This record gives sequence, C-alpha cells and structure tokens, in this order.
Amino acid sequence: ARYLGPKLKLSRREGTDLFLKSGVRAIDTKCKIEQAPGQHGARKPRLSDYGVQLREKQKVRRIYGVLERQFRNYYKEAARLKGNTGENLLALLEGRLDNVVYRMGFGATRAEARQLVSHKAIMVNGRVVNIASYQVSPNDVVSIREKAKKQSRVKAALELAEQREKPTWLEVDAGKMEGTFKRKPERSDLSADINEHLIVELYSK
Amino acid sequence: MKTMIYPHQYNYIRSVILRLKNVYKTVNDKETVKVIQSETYNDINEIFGHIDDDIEESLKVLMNIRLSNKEIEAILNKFLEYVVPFELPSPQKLQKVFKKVKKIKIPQFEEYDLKVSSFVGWNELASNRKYIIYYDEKKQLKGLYGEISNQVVKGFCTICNKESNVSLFMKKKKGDYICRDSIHCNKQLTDINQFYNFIDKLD
Amino acid sequence: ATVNQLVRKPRARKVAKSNVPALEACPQKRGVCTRVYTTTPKKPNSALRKVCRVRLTNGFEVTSYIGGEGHNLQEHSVILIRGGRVKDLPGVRYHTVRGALDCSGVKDRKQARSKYGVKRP
RNA sequence: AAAAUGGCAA
RNA sequence: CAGAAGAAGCACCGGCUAACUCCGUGCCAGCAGCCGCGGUAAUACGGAGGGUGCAAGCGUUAAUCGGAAUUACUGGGCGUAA
RNA sequence: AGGUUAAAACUCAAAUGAAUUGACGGGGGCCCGCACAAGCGGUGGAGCAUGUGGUUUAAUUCGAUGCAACGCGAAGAACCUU
RNA sequence: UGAUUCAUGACUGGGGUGAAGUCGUAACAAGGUAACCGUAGGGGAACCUGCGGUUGGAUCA
Ligand SMILES: [K+]
Ligand SMILES: [K+]
Ligand SMILES: [K+]
Ligand SMILES: [K+]
Ligand SMILES: [K+]
Ligand SMILES: [K+]
Ligand SMILES: [K+]
Ligand SMILES: [K+]
Ligand SMILES: [Mg+2]
Ligand SMILES: [Mg+2]
Ligand SMILES: [Mg+2]
Ligand SMILES: [Mg+2]
Ligand SMILES: [Mg+2]
Ligand SMILES: [Mg+2]
Ligand SMILES: [Mg+2]
Ligand SMILES: [Mg+2]
Ligand SMILES: [Mg+2]
Ligand SMILES: [Mg+2]
Ligand SMILES: [Mg+2]
Ligand SMILES: [Mg+2]
Ligand SMILES: [Mg+2]
Ligand SMILES: [Mg+2]
Ligand SMILES: [Mg+2]
Ligand SMILES: [Mg+2]
Ligand SMILES: [Zn+2]
Repeated sequence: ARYLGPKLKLSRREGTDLFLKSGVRAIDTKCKIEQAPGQHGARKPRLSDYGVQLREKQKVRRIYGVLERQFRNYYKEAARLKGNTGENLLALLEGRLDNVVYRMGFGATRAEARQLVSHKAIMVNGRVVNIASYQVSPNDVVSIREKAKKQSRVKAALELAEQREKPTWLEVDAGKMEGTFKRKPERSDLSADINEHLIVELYSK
Repeated sequence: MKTMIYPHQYNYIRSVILRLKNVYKTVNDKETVKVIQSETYNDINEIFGHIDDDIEESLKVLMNIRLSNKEIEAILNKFLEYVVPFELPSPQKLQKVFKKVKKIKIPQFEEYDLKVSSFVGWNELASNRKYIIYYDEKKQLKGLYGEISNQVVKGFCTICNKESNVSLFMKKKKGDYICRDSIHCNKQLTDINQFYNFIDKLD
Repeated sequence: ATVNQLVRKPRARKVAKSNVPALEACPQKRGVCTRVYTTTPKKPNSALRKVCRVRLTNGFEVTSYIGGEGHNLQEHSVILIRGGRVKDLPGVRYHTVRGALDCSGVKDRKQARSKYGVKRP
C-alpha cells in the first residue's frame, strides 16, 4: 500500500526532480537524473500520446505518493466537484494531511511527513490524526504533538522548508511548530510544470 | 535359446495382442471371443519358431479372458527380449553409404529405438533432407536420402500404411508421403515387405 | 426505415451466441479425459499440439488444449477446463487449467507461473 | 485448323 | 514498554499497449485476444538481467453493457458494396 | 416442372465496391530486329578432339545447369599442379 | 386415439474441412465458342445446346 523501492529511479523515469529526497544535496550529485533507469535508460524512445498522458499521471502520483485506486477516486471526486476537474484534483492532493505537513515544513519529504502523521505525531484542531489521506479544511490548525516537538527530524525539516519557497495559503509558526491552512491553494500557487489536462484526458480514455 | 524375432514381427505381435484385448473388452459374445483368442495364439506360434515356457506363460495370460494392459506390457517386454536390435553401421561405413554428402553428421540413436527399428531414418532440418538406412533382403546395408517437405499433413504413409503425420518425400517424379518421424513409423510398421515395396517404388 | 415501419416492426437485435457453450455460462467445468493425444495445427503452423477429449460433468464431450511444456494427463484423468479457443486447432474451444485437480503444474516454470499452476520457488 | 497444363511459399 | 524489529506479491515488456537485451531452442518445443510468432544472430517460444503496470493483491476464465452510428428514436442505408 | 415463404449446425477473417500503378491478352494501333521473306554455308548421320550427364571406381577433387551450364572457372592434370 | 418435442436407426442426400490424388479446363484477356439471367433438354465432370432476355462484352484499323 506504499512504494518502498528506490526513489531516484522514479524521478529519472519522469525526467524531473519529484522532491523524493530532502534536497540537502542536488539530485544530480545523488544520481544521473537525466538518464532513465535501467540498461536501456540512455536510449530515449519516442513516446506515444497515451505514453505522454500516462507519464504525467504517474508523475503527479509519485510526487504525492498516492497509489492508483486512491488516485482514481480523487479524479472521480474532482470530476463530481463543481468547477475545473484538473484544478479540483490538484486541490484534493494538496489538501492531504501528508502533503500539508511537508509543506508546513514539519517533514523534510512527503514520505517523512507520512511517517510523522502515521506515528501519531500530528494533531489537527487539537485532535490526533494518523491518516495520511485526511483532508484539511480551510482554517484548520495542524500542529506537532508536544511529545514529538523534541524530535530532531522536525527541526531539520523546518530549516529545509526555509530554503524552499513558502506556500502562500499556509501560515506556519516555527518553535511553536503549529501551522494554519488558510485557504485551498489556487492553480497559480501550484507549479505550472504539471499538466493536469493530460490526467483528465487519460481518465476519459 | 530364446527365439529371435525381427522388430516388424514384434509390432505384429503387439497388434494381435491389442486386438485380442479389445475383443475381450468390446465383445459380449463368447464364440467370437474364442475365435479371436485361438487366432491370436496361432499368430504367435507362427511368429516364434519355438515356444518356450515363457512364451507359453505369456500366451496363457493372453488366452485368459481377463487380460490387462499391465499384463500386456509385461508380455511385450518379454517379447522385446526376443527382438533383435538393428545393427548401426560404423560412422566411416555410414560416410561410405553417403559419400556425396560431405562430413555427414549422424545423430546418436537410442538403443531401445534401435531395438525396435526395422529401418533407421533421420531428418537433416537444415538441408530439409530425410536419410534412411536399412539392410536389404541380401542383408547388405543400404542408405537413401531424399528431400522431405517442411509441411506436415495428415495422410496414410507409404511405408507403414497407417494414417499419420506425413510429409512428401522425393528421392535425390511424384514423391511418396511417409511419416515425418521415422521412429513412430518403425513402431507402426508390422511388415518389412511394405518398406521393401516402398524402396522398390522409389526405384 | 420510416417511423411507421418501425412501429409495425421494431429494430431487432442479434442473437449473440456463445463461443464456449459447453461451459454453460460457468467460469470452469470439471471433466474426465476420455482420450489424450497430439494433433497437427492448421497451416501455416507446424507442431504436435497436446489436446485431450474430455467428458464434462454436464455431459458434453469437448476437446481441450493442454498448455505449457509437458503434462501428466492420461485417460481417466480428472481435469478442470476454462474458456479459450486455440486459433490453429479447429474444434478446440477450451483450455485445461494447469495445476487444478489431477492436472499438474508445468515443471521448471519461472515466469507466468500463475498461468501454469506453478508454486513460487 | 489446332492451341491442355504448371502445389504453397516469401 | 521493546525493537527495524513481525509484514510483497502478481501480470506484463512485436504492434494495438506503458516497458529490451543476452543466452537456450531452431516451423521443434512452444506462444496466441486480433494481426501473427517459431525452419540457427527470436525485443513474440523458454530462462536470465533490466524495465513497465498494479499492489495485499495480481492474473485467467465466465457474464452484462460499452466502444458498435454494427437494428441507426436520438442516430444508417438500398445505380455498381447487402 | 416447380414457385413462394424461409432457417440451423458448422466454418472463415475476410468476402465486397470503385479507382490506381504494373503485368498480361489466342485485344487494337504504330514502329523495329538475320523475326520472317530472299539467299549462302553448316549442325543433327561417320571417325576423331573436347566438355557434360550417367555409370563405374579406392578415388574417378571441387565449381558452372533453359535462353544467360556443357573447348565453362582451367591462358594448357605424366610428377608438380592437386 | 391423436399432436408435439427430444434421442436414436441399416442405409442414403447434399454441405464443409484435409496431401503436391485421378480426369479434364468451365470462368477471368475477344479466356481462345463474349459472359451472364430465366427456362428446357442432354452429358463422367466442370458443362453443352435450344428459346427469349441483359451488358455487368473485346475489336473497328
Ligand atoms: K508458421
Ligand atoms: K433513423
Ligand atoms: K456466420
Ligand atoms: K552434318
Ligand atoms: K558436331
Ligand atoms: K426420426
Ligand atoms: K463457355
Ligand atoms: K441456357
Ligand atoms: Mg487497498
Ligand atoms: Mg510501447
Ligand atoms: Mg537465438
Ligand atoms: Mg467480456
Ligand atoms: Mg448501439
Ligand atoms: Mg451502412
Ligand atoms: Mg455483384
Ligand atoms: Mg447489390
Ligand atoms: Mg417449400
Ligand atoms: Mg556428329
Ligand atoms: Mg551453386
Ligand atoms: Mg597428380
Ligand atoms: Mg476456357
Ligand atoms: Mg468461353
Ligand atoms: Mg466474358
Ligand atoms: Mg449439346
Ligand atoms: Zn509410416
């Protein structure tokens, strides 16, 4: 129910950094990011339209660490929700407690954030939530447990978060180690690299 | 001394035994059963010049109405002892048999196949040729090679006169359809004359 | 066709007959091998394909392909059959389920083991 | 005037 | 409370269709949904390395609708294709 | 005599229409070539030379096989060459 | 005593599939007698012939 394999292979297949490492060091130093994984990775085969659509969907999944069944359910929800399906889908992935914890800087990676959430180190609105998929509403307060505040990982993650660009829709206070989900991120707030239209088209295939 | 029988003769014994077993299985009339039983005994007596106690014992089992396949197998194995194996020529001799073929490669033949082999036939798939070696009535070794069709079709085989998987065979102008597998063909063959007729037809 | 014509005689759908009638809309059926033999395929293929004549529990008698390399099936073997015709074997509409009932799994198979009833090494 | 026939292959 | 400890498999990789090579085999053994593949340099068989897709499942079979505007009401045709 | 109404099993992965480029025609047209016609000398018969097939042999080394193999590779096999 | 449906039956009809079988060469070119349609008669077989019909026939220098 989670991918436990090598992380950099995923980024190499996608051809872009998926932030599956802390970012303490450059991905290029850690691996040959440009080259696809395996023996025939150096060869670059032509990609079909289906191939392009598949790769975009896999990229988004690999970024947020969501398996196909859950990702399909997100798509279905996004299509049901009023407005732009592709934008709705990205908003749902952003609303995940796992992602929010990473974006608040409590976790160095989304996987690290996942372990924190899973290991009951995270509270939402003062109640402990250990579900990675939990959806955070606007004006919700996400905070580390007092017991877990002392953890070294969390402090290191906060420092890394300072290096990264700060999310506008999240207000986070260090030391207090609490954050507020002010609003659902706009499409503009998220990276323009992702092409959500390919995913929507793929699910209409 | 145990009677010595040719492989084709043994195959004929097998056929008559199978017939008698089938008669026991599928015939509800005693009179018909008895006639076949007597005939089967006569055939074996004709096949073997001398009947030893072992042959008699086998006959007795065959004579019994309650014949069994496992019993038949044992009887056949005893009869297999009587069978005389095909004499494989020396590789040099075989090269002499097919002098025109250069550096001809002879496939290793298993002995049990050689025991039941009235003739030895092998196919060179690269050349699409079938090679047949046999001893004539004079008992001189004779070898023939002919083109064998890659296509395998259902038809009666000239050598064994049984419906089988066959291919058109043209010696070195109509070809003759023969079993693609000579080993299976040899098992099917019950009369050496049929093979000899095939050789005569090829001319 | 005019609306008036359709009112008199509505559009008619096709029969859509099954290609696996002996199964009778069951995923598999058990049968007893009456005969196990080899048959040559239709052109342009050449092989000795392994097949069995099977008498099913429903009483239908059909030919079923024995897939994989090597088998232990004999007359009186109890096998399970599934749908699946063999293109180059006319009249063979079913496959034997390897590793079910009397039929054994294929020996020394390392890939597609589940398709040949082979337990993980 | 007569004037038939020619395996399937790739 | 103790300790990474007790917890990953299945199908697929010729085209359709995401994913390629080596070795074995040599119209055989075998594969196969369709088109087809196999007769000595097989990305199509069998194994291996690598990869792709799914994942406590994964494949296969059966069965329904879809794609099929291929019974066409929405929404098809009828000189020569029925 | 038959007409009319009118199936199924089974089987194939096509069948089909129009048009395109060729090829072909005991279709047409127009040209041409020792194609025919008009001629001259031959081959096929004989003996012999030479090559080939076949047969024979311990071996008669290998290759060339409608035209476009057969005094051909060989502008020269006693040994050598082989 | 009927009807209907299913199974089965010596033998028999036509159909399909399968070897490079046997006999021809009917069609496709004017396919060497243009082909084909209906019908009738004939003939080992493809077919042939009559009568009417069609062009979905080639040729015309
Ligand atoms: K083939
Ligand atoms: K309509
Ligand atoms: K049909
Ligand atoms: K002369
Ligand atoms: K001369
Ligand atoms: K009846
Ligand atoms: K005619
Ligand atoms: K007529
Ligand atoms: Mg699950
Ligand atoms: Mg691909
Ligand atoms: Mg190979
Ligand atoms: Mg289905
Ligand atoms: Mg419809
Ligand atoms: Mg239509
Ligand atoms: Mg027509
Ligand atoms: Mg029409
Ligand atoms: Mg009637
Ligand atoms: Mg002369
Ligand atoms: Mg040559
Ligand atoms: Mg010399
Ligand atoms: Mg004709
Ligand atoms: Mg004619
Ligand atoms: Mg005509
Ligand atoms: Mg006539
Ligand atoms: Zn034979």
